[PDB]
Amino acid sequence: ARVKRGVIARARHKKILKQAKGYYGARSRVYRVAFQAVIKAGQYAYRDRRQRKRQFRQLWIARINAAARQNGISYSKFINGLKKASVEIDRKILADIAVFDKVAFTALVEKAKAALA
Amino acid sequence: METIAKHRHARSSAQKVRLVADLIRGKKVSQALDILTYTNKKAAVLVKKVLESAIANAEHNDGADIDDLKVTKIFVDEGPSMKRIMPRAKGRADRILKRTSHITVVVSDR
Amino acid sequence: VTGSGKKPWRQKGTGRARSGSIKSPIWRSGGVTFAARPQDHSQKVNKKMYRGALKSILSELVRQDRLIVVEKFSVEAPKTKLLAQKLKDMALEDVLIITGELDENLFLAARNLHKVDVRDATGIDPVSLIAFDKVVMTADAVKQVEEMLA
Amino acid sequence: AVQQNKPTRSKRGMRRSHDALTAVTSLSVDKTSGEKHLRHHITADGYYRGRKVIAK
Amino acid sequence: XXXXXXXXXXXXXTASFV
Amino acid sequence: MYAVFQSGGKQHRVSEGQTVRLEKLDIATGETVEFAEVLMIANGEEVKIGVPFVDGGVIKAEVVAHGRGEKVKIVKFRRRKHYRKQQGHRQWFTDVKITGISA
Amino acid sequence: MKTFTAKPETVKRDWYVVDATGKTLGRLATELARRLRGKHKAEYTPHVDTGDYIIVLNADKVAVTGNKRTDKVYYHHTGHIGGIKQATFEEMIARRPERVIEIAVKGMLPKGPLGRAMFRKLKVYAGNEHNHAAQQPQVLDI
Amino acid sequence: MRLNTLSPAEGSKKAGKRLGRGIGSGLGKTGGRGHKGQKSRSGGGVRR
RNA sequence: UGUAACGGGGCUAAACCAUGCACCGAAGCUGCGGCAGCGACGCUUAUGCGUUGUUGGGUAGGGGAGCGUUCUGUAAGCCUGCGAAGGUGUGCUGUGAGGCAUGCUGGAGGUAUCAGAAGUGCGAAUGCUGACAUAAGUAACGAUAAAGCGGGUGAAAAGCCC
RNA sequence: CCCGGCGAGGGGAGUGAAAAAGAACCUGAAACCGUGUACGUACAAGCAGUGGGAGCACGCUUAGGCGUGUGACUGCGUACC
Ligand SMILES: [Mg+2]
Ligand SMILES: [Mg+2]
Ligand SMILES: [Mg+2]
Ligand SMILES: [Mg+2]
Ligand SMILES: [Mg+2]
Ligand SMILES: [Mg+2]
Ligand SMILES: [Mg+2]
Ligand SMILES: [Mg+2]
Ligand SMILES: [Mg+2]
Ligand SMILES: [Mg+2]
Ligand SMILES: [Mg+2]
Ligand SMILES: [Mg+2]
Ligand SMILES: [Mg+2]
Ligand SMILES: [Mg+2]
Ligand SMILES: [Mg+2]
Ligand SMILES: [Mg+2]
Ligand SMILES: [Mg+2]
Ligand SMILES: [Mg+2]
Ligand SMILES: [Mg+2]
Ligand SMILES: [Mg+2]
Ligand SMILES: [Mg+2]
Ligand SMILES: [Mg+2]
Ligand SMILES: [Mg+2]
Ligand SMILES: [Mg+2]
Ligand SMILES: [Mg+2]
Ligand SMILES: [Mg+2]
Ligand SMILES: [Mg+2]
Ligand SMILES: [Mg+2]
Ligand SMILES: [Mg+2]
Ligand SMILES: [Mg+2]
Repeated sequence: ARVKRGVIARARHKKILKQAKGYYGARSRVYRVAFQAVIKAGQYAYRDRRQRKRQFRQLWIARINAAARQNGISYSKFINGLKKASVEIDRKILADIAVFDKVAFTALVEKAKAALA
Repeated sequence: METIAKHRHARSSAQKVRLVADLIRGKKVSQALDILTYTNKKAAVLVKKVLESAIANAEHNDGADIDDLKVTKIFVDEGPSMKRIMPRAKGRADRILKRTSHITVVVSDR
Repeated sequence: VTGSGKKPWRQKGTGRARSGSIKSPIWRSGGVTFAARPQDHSQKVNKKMYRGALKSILSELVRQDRLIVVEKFSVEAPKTKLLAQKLKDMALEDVLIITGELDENLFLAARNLHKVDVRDATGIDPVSLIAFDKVVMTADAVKQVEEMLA
Repeated sequence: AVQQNKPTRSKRGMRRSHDALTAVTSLSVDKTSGEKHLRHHITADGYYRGRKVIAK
Repeated sequence: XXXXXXXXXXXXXTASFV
Repeated sequence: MYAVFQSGGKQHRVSEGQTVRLEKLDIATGETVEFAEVLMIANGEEVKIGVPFVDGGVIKAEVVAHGRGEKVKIVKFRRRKHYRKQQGHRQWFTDVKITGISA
Repeated sequence: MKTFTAKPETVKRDWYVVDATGKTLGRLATELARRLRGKHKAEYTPHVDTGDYIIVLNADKVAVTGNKRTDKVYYHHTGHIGGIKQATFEEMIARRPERVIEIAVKGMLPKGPLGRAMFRKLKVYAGNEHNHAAQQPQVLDI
Repeated sequence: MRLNTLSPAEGSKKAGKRLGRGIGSGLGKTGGRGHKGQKSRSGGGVRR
């Protein structure tokens, strides 16, 4: 029973091109390049769902460091004081507190300094 | 009211016509006939005839007096291309693709 | 495939893919790779397998009360109207009628009714027994059917 | 010499950005018949700078 | 309106022996 | 005012009336949930940095909805090694609204 | 809760003036590069320029340790064959003083549009006077 | 019981191994024949 | 071919040696969810239950379970001119192949469920056929014997007629 | 009927359920080539994407903010067979 693959093959091609929208040149018009582009994009997405965490954590560590050095202490010493003082605040928050409510972040500095002393 | 005119299977490639078509986009009709008249291309003659045809359409079939009219679109699309054969050298043959175009002129006094 | 066995062009020297025959399945209007031949799809069933399935079907028909046994089933004339009147009295629309011996009156009456089929006792088949909504078989047909199934 | 990769439509359109023709900026009006013509050229009726030069 | 195609091909070049 | 609490292995800084998205809780959609593990309560100028877990910390929240987040496609493919793999994932979430912070 | 991001429109940039007399070149350049990036601010964002404008006075009196005055060599290529050129530390400080701090600083920032954007935020003067009194720069002790 | 409600017994009909029909299939692009041996050639393989 | 024997800058410590106490640093580990495989249990077990313990990189290759396309019975049924198939969008949905529904074009088919049979799934083979690009408005327009003008016809004449 | 060369072609009118069936006539996809609109682009280096992300445009909501298009800038990243 001769089967014509036109309908199903067309559906497969069209589905791939839908995820390739916005790509430059032939990457959004031609199936051969679009197919390679979408699969390659999936590789990037898998790898970067871990790299996102990395880059984010990095950025935070930088803002907390700037605020701590603005208060007269280094990041490495600042973290040690919180650990000695049984404080479990996380990095993402501390960076948010450092930028949005500086008085509470300043209050944190004395507790860390006191535990170190 | 928008009135359209077409010249299909015009004996000129779309690439050559587009140079003239981009010259007259957005201009007054009276200016457009002047530029096309003193434009040294045969493709200018084809577009001028279609523009003149569109003016006669706007004037007679549809309403519109004169002056106020102005060209708003002049998109020119490709047309079916005949495929002749030109013998080359050492037996080689080539597919001479004589191309054609579709001149369209849309004018609205708005 | 009708055509010549000539090589379309020499093997090496031209700037195109190697070709060997105009009838290649890759080529347009070429041959079919695994072309079909006249086939015989009939399978073998053991006599016991056929009889075992028939007994299973008949037992299930009794269980769901789709089997009706009557003493006689006949029509005086070969008239479709007469048969239609008889089935309406018995409240039957989609029915298979099995008789002990073939009756010309019943066979002619049922020929133009697609919902009813008339068969002889030794002419039953598994597909018809399942296809029809209800099956009506006469009492005398039970005697031959029982002894041919043992 | 021959191409190693196919140039794109972007590059083709970008390259043709200098092929555009330039229109005549303005015509001149004959002082007698009043028709428009190319500068330093005779009119279609045979006038030039207000004087008939061609009898027809 | 009856165009066609034809190709025979020819073979020649230099030497590659060193 | 605002407070910081840890719920699902992660910490969130929330204020009264805010809607915050958390990991899925096994609580019916119309119900009240109590978070007694409050880490830090800030009242604008005076804070209570729990060391750890402020003693008088009570977070009052109202469960709003349960749902699945945006679809994420996992694509694994090793080039030239005749290997490929694709997979979808939707993460369950619970949306709660903070109704009261009491110290 | 999305992480805070500095807005380039609403970022506040301040003006500082730094005197480079007698300070070690690399140790001084690090503080400028740090402050040009904005690493000293809690609103620091890697893709946003949050740094400050820095004016450097007395660029000709910067000091280096060891024998680096005569042994450290600055190479550059003109792109033409044989166009390799070199200048010693003293000679550049004489001919074109400012050219020693800026190259070190430009090489000390990230490479890209922001690194070039931070670089522009550096006004280096060989002498002791600057023409930016309208910005009221604040003295910064390196 | 109807002719469109009948099923085979479990495990009485196993599927095939139509090869070279996709990376996912598991038998694609070589059909279980390995790489360029006698068994991979059309009509290839040694006699009994 | 250019510094080119710190990645670069720069460094007299921002080097080296010896002690410490910090921090950063992976898809490792731990948290908090989800899916799946497997093992002996508690009740109950073709089903399944706070199960629990533990496992889930992968070529050749082996095993298992599925999705979708044409066509056969179910089906003189079902859906459909109050709009079929196909086409083109959008939304929703499943672990995946996919599915559902809708706006629009299109105009008449289509077809549940579960069974069966296959010319059952394409990106590659200097694959085949057709269509369309690219180079490209580039080369070339076929002997360097040579053309010029007036008038005519014509919508239009360097090329036609005189 | 009108433009045009007593053309080609087209615009009306009319036929027809439909010319979104006009004889290059069912449907009419894709490559490819255009016109319009929104955003981005002339100090800027690389498989051209991905994660983050301002600004702009636009659709809902009522200021909870979401959605769509685009995407400066940034981390990481050298097609497939
Ligand atoms: Mg990590
Ligand atoms: Mg010849
Ligand atoms: Mg054939
Ligand atoms: Mg027999
Ligand atoms: Mg395998
Ligand atoms: Mg094998
Ligand atoms: Mg081998
Ligand atoms: Mg091989
Ligand atoms: Mg082998
Ligand atoms: Mg788990
Ligand atoms: Mg595995
Ligand atoms: Mg096939
Ligand atoms: Mg194909
Ligand atoms: Mg392949
Ligand atoms: Mg070749
Ligand atoms: Mg191919
Ligand atoms: Mg054809
Ligand atoms: Mg030319
Ligand atoms: Mg060229
Ligand atoms: Mg040339
Ligand atoms: Mg030439
Ligand atoms: Mg000639
Ligand atoms: Mg003449
Ligand atoms: Mg002519
Ligand atoms: Mg029809
Ligand atoms: Mg520069
Ligand atoms: Mg610019
Ligand atoms: Mg470039
Ligand atoms: Mg890299
Ligand atoms: Mg890179």
